[PDB]
Amino acid sequence: MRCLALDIGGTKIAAAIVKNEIEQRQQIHTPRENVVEGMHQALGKLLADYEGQFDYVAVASTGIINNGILSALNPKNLGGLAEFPLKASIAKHTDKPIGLLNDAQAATYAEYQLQNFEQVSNFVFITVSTGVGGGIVLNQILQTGSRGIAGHIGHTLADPNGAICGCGRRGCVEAIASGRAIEAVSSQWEDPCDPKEVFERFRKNDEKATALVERSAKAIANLIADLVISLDIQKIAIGGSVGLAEGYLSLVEKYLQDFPSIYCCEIETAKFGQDAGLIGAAYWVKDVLL
Amino acid sequence: MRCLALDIGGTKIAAAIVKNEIEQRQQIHTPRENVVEGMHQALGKLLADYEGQFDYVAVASTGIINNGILSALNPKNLGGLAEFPLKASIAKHTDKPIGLLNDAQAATYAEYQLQNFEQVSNFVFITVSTGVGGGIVLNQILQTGSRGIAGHIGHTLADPNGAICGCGRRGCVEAIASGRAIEAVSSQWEDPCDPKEVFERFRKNDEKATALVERSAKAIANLIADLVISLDIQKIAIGGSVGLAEGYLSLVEKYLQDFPSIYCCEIETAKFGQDAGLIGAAYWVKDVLL
Ligand SMILES: Nc1ncnc2c1ncn2[C@@H]1O[C@H](COP(=O)(O)OP(=O)(O)O)[C@@H](O)[C@H]1O
Ligand SMILES: Nc1ncnc2c1ncn2[C@@H]1O[C@H](COP(=O)(O)OP(=O)(O)O)[C@@H](O)[C@H]1O
Ligand SMILES: CC(=O)N[C@H]1[C@@H](O)[C@H](O)[C@@H](COP(=O)(O)O)O[C@@H]1O
Ligand SMILES: CC(=O)N[C@H]1[C@@H](O)[C@H](O)[C@@H](COP(=O)(O)O)O[C@@H]1O
Ligand SMILES: [Zn+2]
Ligand SMILES: [Zn+2]
Repeated sequence: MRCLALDIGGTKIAAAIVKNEIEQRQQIHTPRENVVEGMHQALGKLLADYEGQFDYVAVASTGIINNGILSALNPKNLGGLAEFPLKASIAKHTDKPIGLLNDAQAATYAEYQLQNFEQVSNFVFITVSTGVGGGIVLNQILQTGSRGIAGHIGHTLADPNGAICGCGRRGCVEAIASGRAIEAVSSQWEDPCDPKEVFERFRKNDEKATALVERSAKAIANLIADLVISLDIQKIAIGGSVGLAEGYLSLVEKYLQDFPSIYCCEIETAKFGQDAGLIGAAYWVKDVLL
Repeated sequence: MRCLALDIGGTKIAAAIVKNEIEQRQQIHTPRENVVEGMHQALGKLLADYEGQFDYVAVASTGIINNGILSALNPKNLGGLAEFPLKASIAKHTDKPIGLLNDAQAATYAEYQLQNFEQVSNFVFITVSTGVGGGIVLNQILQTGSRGIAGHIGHTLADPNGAICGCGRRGCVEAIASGRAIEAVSSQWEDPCDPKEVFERFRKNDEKATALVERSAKAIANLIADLVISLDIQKIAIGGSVGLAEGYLSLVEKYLQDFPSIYCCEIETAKFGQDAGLIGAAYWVKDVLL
């Protein structure tokens, strides 16, 4: 009835109790150097700050999540960490059941619970956050796949002539549209800035920042097209701090109406924010303990 | 128990009885001019050549198939035909039940019946034929989607700087890897030839034909990668006359091993050939009459 939720990410490693709402939120510095020891200690402190306060642990986590292990498809999103015994480290601190699930899959399970269930049977949530991640609901069932890969739509093809992605594959969507991909360009400018800063020189109509935010949305627009015509998607919410940025969804919708109408789809802002992973894992774990 | 199967395509409009094997095959000229009248008359003749010989009709057909209508996503694959009352025209000639299904979805349902069902739960068949088509089995269930679009993987993104596709979208996989896409290049040569001819100047190591068959496989290789990492696919058979061409699958497998191993997948030749659509529709219709 009472859940300890963790949203492990590249930037955000959240934690919260989910009674039926979020409460007692925390938000640690997801470590970017000495990360193997750093994540053991963070999982230790957070597990201590809540002992006896929960009946199960629900972990939404960046990376492929499979038999308790976190395999980082893109190690650049984890300070270099290729792998991590996620469930084990957590079990060193509590006896309660522990469910684990990719972070984007957890959000898509959250956002899907706000949808008219027989108007919308195929659904996709797209986070444009640190990287680019997704989860795929088909016939109301969240897809995870036999290895927990299903949903890793940020490493589908964006441009066969584009940047090498941190995963080793050329031209991924993540390598072109992600917060990381934006920052790789905006740091090397004569007038450097971080992603949030790119979004405001964008609104002031700086050529450079607009060309860069457009490159990202046009790629996300193409991702949605691929999704619509491959799986017959009926609605797409997009989350993440770049996705939820102001004026971005409009730029996606704009680039999406260059496509034959058949590729179009209803797109909405994620209605759960930085708390979609927590809430998703909390409900998704609970519903596969029944 | 006795089925009249039709495989409607861009080049091939087949027909056959499926008792439990194919028999009495036919193979008409899929008309490329005056096609609306042409397809009514072909559906008339074939329905007459078999009256009383079947208990139901099963139609595998190129195009989105939805409430009896064939909507051509790419009208160039149908001699211009944007739409066709497929089921209606067939009902003008028999009282028996009539099931309809996209052609690539029908093949993927065939080929999937030859698979170890709990070694392989996510499966994809890719036809590299006139165009590029697919069907997606997830958790042993063939995906069609609420509008029969699911599987139209030939109109996912291949190159955002490539040819406009006959569907209206820039850079589709079909526009780069299909038999049509090959022929559009090999006709305009100083020494023109058809696709089959491209595959033999290829084997004799003609620069031009190799550059062209490589462009197609490298794109199919990228499609498989997208499929593996999006949906956690476990095996992929590829059919169609370009797919089944000799030395092509090897070129796909070759370009696929440039990818991080996580993107790799077991790939096999389709083991049903020009009869996968017929057999697929025949079994798939029968199993959704129970
Ligand atoms: N308010 C914001 N506006 C635009 N970009 C942001 C904003 N906040 C964070 N970002 C960028 O988004 C990325 C982090 O996304 P976020 O969802 O917060 O992290 P996580 O991947 O852990 O879920 C970073 O690249 C960051 O620069
Ligand atoms: N033996 C072959 N070898 C190479 N290419 C072929 C061969 N036969 C047909 N093609 C080409 O494949 C395309 C037709 O594929 P096919 O599966 O026969 O038709 P359909 O789309 O109706 O199922 C055409 O472009 C044709 O040029
Ligand atoms: C470590 C890793 O390879 N993660 C991949 C996904 O599994 C993840 O869901 C996505 C978004 O995660 P986020 O950006 O941290 O929110 O980023 C990456 O593509
Ligand atoms: C008319 C039309 O838009 N058809 C599309 C698909 O539905 C079809 O399955 C695929 C392969 O069909 P084939 O090449 O005729 O075998 O080609 C096209 O992309
Ligand atoms: Zn990648
Ligand atoms: Zn197309």
